[PDB]
Amino acid sequence: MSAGVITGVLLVFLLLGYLVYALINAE
Amino acid sequence: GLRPALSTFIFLLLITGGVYPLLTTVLGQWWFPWQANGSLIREGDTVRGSALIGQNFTGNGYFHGRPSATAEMPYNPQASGGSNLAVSNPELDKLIAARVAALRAANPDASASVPVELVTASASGLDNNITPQAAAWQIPRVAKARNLSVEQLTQLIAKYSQQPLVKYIGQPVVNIVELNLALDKLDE
Amino acid sequence: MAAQGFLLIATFLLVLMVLARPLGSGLARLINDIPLPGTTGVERVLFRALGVSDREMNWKQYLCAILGLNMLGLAVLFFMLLGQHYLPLNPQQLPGLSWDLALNTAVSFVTNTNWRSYSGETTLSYFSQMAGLTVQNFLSAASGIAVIFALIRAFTRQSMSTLGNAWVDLLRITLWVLVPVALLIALFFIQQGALQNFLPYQAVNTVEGAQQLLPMGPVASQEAIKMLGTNGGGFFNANSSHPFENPTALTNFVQMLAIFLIPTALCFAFGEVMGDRRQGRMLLWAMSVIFVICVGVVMWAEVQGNPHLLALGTDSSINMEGKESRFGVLVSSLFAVVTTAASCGAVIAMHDSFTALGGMVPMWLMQIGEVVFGGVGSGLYGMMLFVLLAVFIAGLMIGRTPEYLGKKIDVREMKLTALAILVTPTLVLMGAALAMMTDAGRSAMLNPGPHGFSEVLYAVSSAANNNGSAFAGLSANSPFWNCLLAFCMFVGRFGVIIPVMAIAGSLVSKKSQAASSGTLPTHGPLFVGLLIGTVLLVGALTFIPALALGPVAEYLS
Amino acid sequence: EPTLVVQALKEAVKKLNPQAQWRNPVMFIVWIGSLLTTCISIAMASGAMPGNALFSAAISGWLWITVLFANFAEALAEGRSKAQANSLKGVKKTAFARKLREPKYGAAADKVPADQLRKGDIVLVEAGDIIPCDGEVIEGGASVDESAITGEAAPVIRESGGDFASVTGGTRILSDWLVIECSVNPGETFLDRMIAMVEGAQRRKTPNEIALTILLIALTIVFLLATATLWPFSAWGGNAVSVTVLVALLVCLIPTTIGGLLSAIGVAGMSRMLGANVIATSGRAVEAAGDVDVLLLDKTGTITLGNRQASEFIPAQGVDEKTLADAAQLASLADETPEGRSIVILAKQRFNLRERDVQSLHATFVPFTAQSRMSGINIDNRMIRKGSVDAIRRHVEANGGHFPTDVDQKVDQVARQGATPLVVVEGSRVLGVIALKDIVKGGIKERFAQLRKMGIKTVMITGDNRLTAAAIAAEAGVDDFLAEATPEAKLALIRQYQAEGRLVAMTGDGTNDAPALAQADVAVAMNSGTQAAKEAGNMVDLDSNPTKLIEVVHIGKQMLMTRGSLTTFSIANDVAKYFAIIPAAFAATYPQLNALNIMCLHSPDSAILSAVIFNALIIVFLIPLALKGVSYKPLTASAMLRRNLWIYGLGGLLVPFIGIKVIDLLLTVCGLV
Ligand SMILES: CCCCCCCC/C=C/CCCCCCCC(=O)OC[C@H](COP(=O)(O)OCCN)OC(=O)CCCCCCCCCCCCCCC
Ligand SMILES: Nc1ncnc2c1ncn2[C@@H]1O[C@H](COP(=O)(O)OP(=O)(O)CP(=O)(O)O)[C@@H](O)[C@H]1O
Ligand SMILES: [K+]
Ligand SMILES: [K+]
Ligand SMILES: [Mg+2]
Repeated sequence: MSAGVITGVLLVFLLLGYLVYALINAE
Repeated sequence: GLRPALSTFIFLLLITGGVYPLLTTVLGQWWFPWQANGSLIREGDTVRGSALIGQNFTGNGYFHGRPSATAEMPYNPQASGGSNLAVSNPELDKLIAARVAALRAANPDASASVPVELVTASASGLDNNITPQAAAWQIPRVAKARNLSVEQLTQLIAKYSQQPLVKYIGQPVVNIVELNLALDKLDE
Repeated sequence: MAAQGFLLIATFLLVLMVLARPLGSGLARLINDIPLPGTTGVERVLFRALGVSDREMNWKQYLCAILGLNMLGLAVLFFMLLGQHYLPLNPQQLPGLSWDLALNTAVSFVTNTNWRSYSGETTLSYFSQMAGLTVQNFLSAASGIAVIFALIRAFTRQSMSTLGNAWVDLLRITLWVLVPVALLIALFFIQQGALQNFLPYQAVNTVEGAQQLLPMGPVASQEAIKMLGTNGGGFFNANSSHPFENPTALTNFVQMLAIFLIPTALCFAFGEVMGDRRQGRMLLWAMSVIFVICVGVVMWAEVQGNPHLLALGTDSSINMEGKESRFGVLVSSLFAVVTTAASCGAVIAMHDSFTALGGMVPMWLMQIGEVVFGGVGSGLYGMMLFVLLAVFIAGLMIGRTPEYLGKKIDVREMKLTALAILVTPTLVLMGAALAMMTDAGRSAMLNPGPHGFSEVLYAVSSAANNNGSAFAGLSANSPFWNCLLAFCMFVGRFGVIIPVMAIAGSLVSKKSQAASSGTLPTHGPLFVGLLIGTVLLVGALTFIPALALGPVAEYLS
Repeated sequence: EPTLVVQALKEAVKKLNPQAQWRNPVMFIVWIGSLLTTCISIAMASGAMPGNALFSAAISGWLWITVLFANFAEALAEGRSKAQANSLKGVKKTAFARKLREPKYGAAADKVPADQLRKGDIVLVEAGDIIPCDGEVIEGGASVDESAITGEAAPVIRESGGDFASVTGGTRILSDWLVIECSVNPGETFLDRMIAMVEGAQRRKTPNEIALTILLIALTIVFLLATATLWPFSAWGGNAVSVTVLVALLVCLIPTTIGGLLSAIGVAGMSRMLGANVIATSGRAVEAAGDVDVLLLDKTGTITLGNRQASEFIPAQGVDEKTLADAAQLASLADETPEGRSIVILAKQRFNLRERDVQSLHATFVPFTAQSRMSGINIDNRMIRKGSVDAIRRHVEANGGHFPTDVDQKVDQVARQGATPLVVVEGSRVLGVIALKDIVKGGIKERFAQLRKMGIKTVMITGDNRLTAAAIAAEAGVDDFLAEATPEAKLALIRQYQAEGRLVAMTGDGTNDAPALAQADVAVAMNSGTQAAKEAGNMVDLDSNPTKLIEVVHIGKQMLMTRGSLTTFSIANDVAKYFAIIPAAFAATYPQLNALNIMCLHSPDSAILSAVIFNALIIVFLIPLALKGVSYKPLTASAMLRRNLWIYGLGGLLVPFIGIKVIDLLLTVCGLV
């Protein structure tokens, strides 16, 4: 669990949360 | 309203867990006791095995079955494991090569092409079945070992065979346990 | 051989439909809250004694009832497995399961996965297998069938707010559909060589003089219900390849028929309850097409077997490695596709040993979502998710609003079905990434190379999809694997049932329009092929990169 | 045009901000992928990372071009809409206004700015001047030219106290004068409604749009997980794939095609709608119009030209023509409706004797009411009425009078001729029947021939006699009709159709059909219609031809067609793009997968480049398809699905194969990679 993979997993998690939030919403 | 949820769960628990297996066991032990007890083969007070579970045969005079990758020793019902080795895994190639060499060395009067059933392990590891072709491949070995005629040995192999009702739901299989026990019978 | 394999597929499907339509009619009666002939007299008192008062429930109450039953189920099974030593019918004095194994097993059988990271002839006792796993087989199958009951009710009912009664549905299902059918199947297995007794382990003094301890137990009861309810919970390590669990090829045929029996019957009942048999026939037609093509691919792949066998001096290249002699290569291929398409999990042939393609198609039948004669209840509402999605893209293409069986599918329904379709593959992909990123998750790979990743992927995909099959080479008895798979299975089942019940709740309230000129007929080869392509494109495009590094890489190697 | 392309390109550059992209998640993922790949490019070029820098720069650049082309499609659509809004806004300008002191015509009028006009004022417009604001005409009758709002130089009559008393601001009157009253406030005029339809920042997504967007988001989540988890898998199999290639794969698999073109499809839909002389306040009604199966027409003003003119007076028995026309004229004096005006004109041309002053008669005027369906005058101990057949029958029955048999025969004959027959009764004796014939408007009958081809049924709601209704029905070529139907019956018919699960569409004009217009789901409000009707109708037609809904359906269908088709296309595209990225991304970890490359591309770098280049260029190549829509043909549901899938489902499979190969060959010839 290097810094590269930490930030990579973080970005994936953030984009997934963004997409799920946009899916639940009618923006 | 949890009264229905608890009553329903306990009722189905009692039924499915106590009456269903109790009824099944009573009817099984009433109609099919032999099969329900495991189809054991008894010669006196000692159990010689089952007519479904396969023992490990290494003698020269017995018909050999498929190898078993089951835990500590081959054909061990306690573990009931199969050789999960994949096709690409070279360990499987190593085992197949060693098994081919062993069968070829023990079967000099047979064809070089070894039946694929005897070299590859089984799924459960307790496989007591080999196709009549496989069992027929190792005829001369047993014939020379027990001084039996090749005709009556084929007829014996043919006696303890089991063919499905329809040809395409399974394969013709030979019971190795019953076959070897009958072979001992005949030798006496 | 090809002729033989085609004959086998044809006979299987033929007898399957012949048995499916009758039970489909009975299940249809249960879907419309119409008691079975001659059962009305006893239901009156049973429900009176239990408190089930035929009070209709909305989607909230119904979902909460199913969830509560499953919660209590896993709590009880968890504590039963932990306190396995302080329970009767313990012929082998064995210790209770550890916290991780107890948790994983409880979630496995409640969640209708029956994933196994144990040996049932060493680990579990007779009581756990009788009162712990068998009960959850019944109740899990009944939970799935109750969910699809309510979904079909939502499709047939007009501007309503209820979905029936969950307690009545569970009771009726488990008492008249699962108990007698499974009783019939269990007695048949016993008559063909299955094991049904409570004796201690027998000692064998083998002919050639070795000590062989034989395991006993009530295997027939659990076998009938594990195959009927598509649980796949094996009594021993070898699941359906053990001679005691599957003694003859006749029992194997009946086991495959049992796996597909209820799913097919629930399609026939779906078509009959909606008042149009064409819909049920359509749904079955699509699942049958995908199933037959998959069986053909696996059959051919396993016939092609292993090239090394022929190079090493064998009769032929036929891949017998993880097969049995009772069932041929073709039978094992058919059972692989059946158990992995129906979400049964019952493995009669070690999938780890199948050829790369042979193990690819089963893996991918789990990954697509188990929508091809899928799990008991699970398969039909998964396929209904995929139908909604197809009807959406179809009506969208033709210029009309999405309409399936006259119920318009709008925004909220779309959110729910999208989330439901995302639950499973999200679990597969995330769990496989977590396993392949931790040392404890990678160390379980028995075979190196791409096939190791294939093992990890197969395990996580089967768990998330509630199939239960596993390559069986990966060692998942570790606490990390137990917890990961338990989480994946729990979320798969319940996080898919929640949005499905929401779909039902949103659909009861709507009305159904009549068959106008423009209404796209959802029955026929056009929509059959559209549904096939929908499930296949979405299924491929989701897992191609994962499958590329696993089975495909092993095939091209 | 060149100006609108450069302008839309400038706007696309200006939309690259993340705030603008926050609202579209499909392209927002592409924006962030592009951002991290250009960040990787600058960092690795500086020397902070290993690997080739120009490859990441090229990939990230083409990803920026992807977002730029998406915003270009969106901007071009909005620009082509905004230009139409500009033209209409230019037409909105008014020179001045003249307001009178008293409501009666002939008072003193003073010059007042048009902007200063408010609700309730009474303005006069003489020949030459233009209408200052919308409203209803209260006095006078004249023919105004609505070319400023409809683009047609054909004139249209506008009379006071009737269904044709609706004036639109901006028109030009040249034949006579008119006194109107502005019942609208600044900012709510009909001309501003077109701006509300076209201007952005207030056009929310339609229900279908939101559902499709949910679908695209669902897919984006799927592919995000697939590509994001590809890194640990390949990392175990050997050297991990570069994050640049993973972002390339992500943006390729994402439905960027339809993702970028969705907004453009909606905007284009509303531009095409305005271009077809239909003002739709919201695209929701336009989309709902595609699922309409029963059309509700209005006999007068919608299927007929309107303002039927009296032709002849027919006496029944023992009644002179003079007495009949005299009574009809007297009864029509209180009827400001065009029917009464035409009756009076006919009496003028027939006799033209005497003049009428209400004071000289000392009798109150009985106004015409849709509920009474009759009008009259109350002179000294004399009650005179005039109305429809059923209405006159009810009144004569309530007064103890009977209907002559020959009266019924003549009414039946006139109704068979297709003219709305009206009957006039003096006291307790029926004088005779009036012939109120009318001209059919537009090539209606020919059009319905193909309207019915797509399953839309036509029902003409009519308050005239059975036989006259049947006659015009025949000339109209409508499916079914209604006779002696009151406003509540028209509404009841929609209640009946709407209960069966059939969207009802009402093309009507008068105030009488206003509530029925509102009740129906879809509607077409004819510009030759009242303000109450228009405000209550989702779509306002300017050509005032009943088959405008044909155009509407075409557009709505096209909109949904384009949406779903581009979806099919995009997902099909993913397959081919897999065959380009899979063997290229893992060329250094699993060389075996190189045989899985079927397109026979040149090099892994170039394969992924061709994938990204195609992903970017196929948005520009589909811009015209998104703006013009899918030219679908009138087919059945199963055949239309067959055609749409055969074209786009297979296009999305084959197009990317040939396109990726074509781009790879271009890179291979140009020697770039
Ligand atoms: C893979 C990508 C794109 C795939 C595009 C392939 C589809 C192209 C369609 C070609 C058909 C031309 C036939 C030519 C005419 C022959 C005459 C005849 O006998 O027609 C019999 C039927 C007509 O149906 P029907 O009975 O008439 O309709 C009344 C019954 N409701 O054709 C058939 O076999 C139906 C076969 C079509 C099913 C194949 C669909 C594949 C999946 C579509 C893509 C899904 C997109 C995913 C969504 C995210
Ligand atoms: N000014 C008037 N004086 C007397 N009778 C009138 C009248 N205006 C209308 N009528 C009678 O009312 C009948 C039906 O009125 P109605 O308004 O319901 O249908 P309509 O033709 O007048 C408008 P539409 O049919 O398009 O709804 C007319 O056919 C006529 O017989
Ligand atoms: K299962
Ligand atoms: K199992
Ligand atoms: Mg009108």
